[PDB]
Parts: sequence; C-alpha cells; structure tokens
Amino acid sequence: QCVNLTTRTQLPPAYTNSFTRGVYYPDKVFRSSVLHSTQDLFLPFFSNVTWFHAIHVSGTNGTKRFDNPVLPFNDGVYFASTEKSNIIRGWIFGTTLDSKTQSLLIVNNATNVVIKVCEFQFCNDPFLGVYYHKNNKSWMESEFRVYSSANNCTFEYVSQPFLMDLEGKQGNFKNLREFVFKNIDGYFKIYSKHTPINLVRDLPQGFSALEPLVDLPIGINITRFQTLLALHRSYLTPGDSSSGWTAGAAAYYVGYLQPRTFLLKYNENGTITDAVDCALDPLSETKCTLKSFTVEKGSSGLEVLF
Ligand SMILES: C=CC1=C(C)/C(=C/c2[nH]c(/C=C3N=C(/C=C4\NC(=O)C(C)=C4C=C)C(C)=C\3CCC(=O)O)c(CCC(=O)O)c2C)NC1=O
Ligand SMILES: *[C@@H]1O[C@H](CO)[C@@H](O)[C@H](O)[C@H]1NC(C)=O
Ligand SMILES: *[C@@H]1O[C@H](CO)[C@@H](O)[C@H](O)[C@H]1NC(C)=O
Ligand SMILES: *[C@@H]1O[C@H](CO)[C@@H](O)[C@H](O)[C@H]1NC(C)=O
Ligand SMILES: *[C@@H]1O[C@H](CO)[C@@H](O)[C@H](O)[C@H]1NC(C)=O
Ligand SMILES: *[C@@H]1O[C@H](CO)[C@@H](O)[C@H](O)[C@H]1NC(C)=O
Ligand SMILES: *[C@@H]1O[C@H](CO)[C@@H](O)[C@H](O)[C@H]1NC(C)=O
Ligand SMILES: *[C@@H]1O[C@H](CO)[C@@H](O)[C@H](O)[C@H]1NC(C)=O
Repeated sequence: QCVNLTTRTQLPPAYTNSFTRGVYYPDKVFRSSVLHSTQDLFLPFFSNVTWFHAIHVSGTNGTKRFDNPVLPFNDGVYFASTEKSNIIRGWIFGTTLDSKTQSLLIVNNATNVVIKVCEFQFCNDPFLGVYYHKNNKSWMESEFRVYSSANNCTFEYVSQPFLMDLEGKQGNFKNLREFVFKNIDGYFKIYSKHTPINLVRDLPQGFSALEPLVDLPIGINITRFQTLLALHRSYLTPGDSSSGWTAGAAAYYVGYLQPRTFLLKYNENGTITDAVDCALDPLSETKCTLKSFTVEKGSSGLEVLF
C-alpha cells in the first residue's frame, strides 16, 4: 500500500495567530444567562499556532507542499482546517504509530467516516488519493494508502454511507472545520464546529464555541498524531506512484491546549457567546477578578455605602 511521495520542495515552517478561537463546552451542565469560571485544558488566546499547507505553486520548480508531519499531541490539540475541496480527511493518533501499539484512526474515505482502534502498521507517508478522469469530468476516490496491516482491532465504527464531493474547486476557502481533541482517563473526547468562510489565509476573528461531538471509550495512550490528506492525480500529473500527483490547495492549523482559567459567558439558551482567557493580560485578569465582562465603574454613587 505504502508509497513515499517525491517532488515536495522545501519551505520554512509557518505560523498564524489563533485570535480567540478554540473555546469548547467543558461540561454538560444545563445553563442560562450566567457566567461560569472554570480551569480546564484550553488554547490560550492569541496563540502562535503552526500553519500547514497542501499547495502546488505555479512556475518552474514552483513550491510543492503536502504537509503531513507527525506532530506531538501533548495535553490535547486544537485543529482547524480551511477548505474548499475536502482535502483534509482525518488523523491518526497514537504513540509508536506502528504495529507495536494500538492507534486510533479517524478518516473520511469519501463514502464513510471510519473510526478504528487497531495495531496499525502505518505508512511512513500516509495519504488518500483522488483521480480526475478527463473524459467524463469525474473526480473519484482511487487510493487509500494509510497502513499496510491492521491487527487486533479493539474498536470499530463505520458511519452510514454518503458520497462526498471530491471536485478540486477554484476560488477562496469556503469551509472552516475546527476540532478539539483531548485524551482523558481512557476517553478520546472530540469537540467540533463547522463555519462558512470566504478567505485565502489566516483564521476568522468571530467567536464560536466548539460543541461536543463524541467521547470514544478506547483506553489507549496518545502522544503523537498525523493528519491524513488527499492528493490529486490526473492526465495533468504525469509520473510514477511517487511523483505523478499534485496537491489541491488546503491549509490546516495546530495549537496546543494547556491548563487555563477561563470565564465563559452562557446566554439565555446555554450557548457560549464569549470568553475571557484570564491570564492573557491585565484587562483579562481584571475581568476574571470582577467576575464580569464589563469593568467600567458605574454612576449610581452607591459604592460609598458598601
Ligand atoms: C476531517 C475531515 C472532514 C471532512 C472531509 C468533512 C466534510 C464534510 N463534513 C460535513 C458535515 C459534518 N461532518 C461532521 C463530522 C465529521 N465528518 C468527517 O468527515 C469527520 C472525519 C468528522 C468528524 C470527526 C458532522 C458532525 C457534520 C455536520 C456538522 C454541520 O453541518 O454543522 C459535510 C457536509 C456538509 C457541509 O458541506 O458542511 C462535509 C462535506 N468534515 C470534516 O471534518
Ligand atoms: C519510505 O521511506 C522510509 C524511510 O526512508 C523507509 O523506511 C521505507 O521503507 C520507505 N517505504 C517505501 C514503500 O518506499
Ligand atoms: C511563532 O513560534 C515560532 C517558533 O518558535 C517562531 O519562530 C516565530 O517567530 C513565532 N511567531 C510569532 C509571530 O511570534
Ligand atoms: C471506506 O471505508 C469503509 C469501512 O472500512 C469501507 O466499507 C468502504 O468501502 C470504504 N470506501 C471506499 C471508497 O473504499
Ligand atoms: C468515469 O469514467 C471512469 C473510467 O471509465 C469510470 O471509472 C467512472 O466510473 C466514470 N464516472 C462516472 C460518474 O460515470
Ligand atoms: C490486543 O490488544 C489489547 C490491548 O492492547 C491486549 O490486551 C490484547 O492482549 C491484544 N491481543 C493480542 C496482541 O493478541
Ligand atoms: C501508557 O503509558 C503509561 C506510562 O507511559 C503506562 O503506565 C500505561 O500502562 C500505558 N497504557 C497502555 C494502555 O499501554
Ligand atoms: C435563543 O432561543 C430562541 C428561541 O427559544 C431563539 O429565537 C433565539 O434566536 C435564540 N438565540 C438567542 C441569542 O436569543
């Protein structure tokens, strides 16, 4: 199954700013119109998050990137993709990421979401592949080169089937897909949010809390993860299995959760509509001390009594 891709070019690591993204609902308490202070694993506001690309730049020896490095998991991850052609397909999570230990696979293979925990012998360069057939103008799922063996499976879920749109699109990124992953006491917890966007780079500023998606009772150690991307092949990408491919444009972003005290605002319906990262700056420390999003002195004059 495994193919080590060639023709990637060198590019320095790149970064962007997380603004106030990545807040998620840290519990399932029923709330209405209250602020709640809680210490949990959060992405600090205005974090320097790492920016990864799938891109094939025009020109002679134009930059060609298909970024699927193995990355640390640390205490949990914020993951965001900015998409127009459904290039990010999922992730693998584990330790050795080989047959010596169990790993978690979460992947959209164009017809199903697949969630499996096995002793996987993952490929060094795992990827999925789409083929564009010129004569009927059809984009079809063609390659699944993620692992060469899978043994002793302890968890398997396969969603109801679908047919995902695989067309490489023109224009700006249109879909923002955000995830928080935590691995707590044997449970792999996923929070997520999908948002319409219209941008070519960076992350949008507007606030959105990620909602609980699922808790997987899988009981495995996780210290590393690796993103699964789909490449494209066609009559325009001549070469062999390693070289005859291109990347449809996509970007994704990785930040790391750490222990933080956040003040969360729940509106009339229990939606988290704003948050303060208490340790961000003196203004945020002031808000958390006052248990308030507003710090301005009032004009009642009643302070002198109490
Ligand atoms: C990681 C890759 C990934 C892909 C390729 C993806 C595609 C994708 N997700 C959708 C909905 C959705 N997708 C999911 C969840 C998932 N769907 C998945 O493929 C995976 C792996 C998860 C989560 C682990 C959910 C719950 C919805 C409904 C969310 C909504 O519409 O608000 C839809 C149909 C509605 C739309 O266009 O917004 C697409 C095309 N989403 C992703 O997160
Ligand atoms: C891919 O490269 C790695 C490291 O260079 C090597 O160990 C592995 O055997 C290669 N696999 C294939 C299929 O070429
Ligand atoms: C983000 O972190 C990297 C790694 O240390 C650093 O090189 C880069 O300058 C940082 N960017 C900003 C804007 O602080
Ligand atoms: C995706 O995975 C499911 C579950 O393993 C499998 O049944 C299905 O055939 C796969 N899709 C394709 C296009 O191979
Ligand atoms: C397009 O043609 C290819 C090659 O004949 C075929 O595999 C594919 O199923 C076709 N797609 C459609 C939608 O007919
Ligand atoms: C399968 O994995 C589980 C968890 O790692 C382990 O307890 C069990 O012994 C394994 N079975 C094998 C390796 O045959
Ligand atoms: C995970 O690793 C820790 C120490 O690194 C160990 O105590 C624990 O038993 C491991 N769990 C599994 C399921 O292998
Ligand atoms: C809250 O719920 C009501 C209906 O119960 C709905 O009309 C409203 O849009 C929701 N959101 C806000 C911010 O009020």
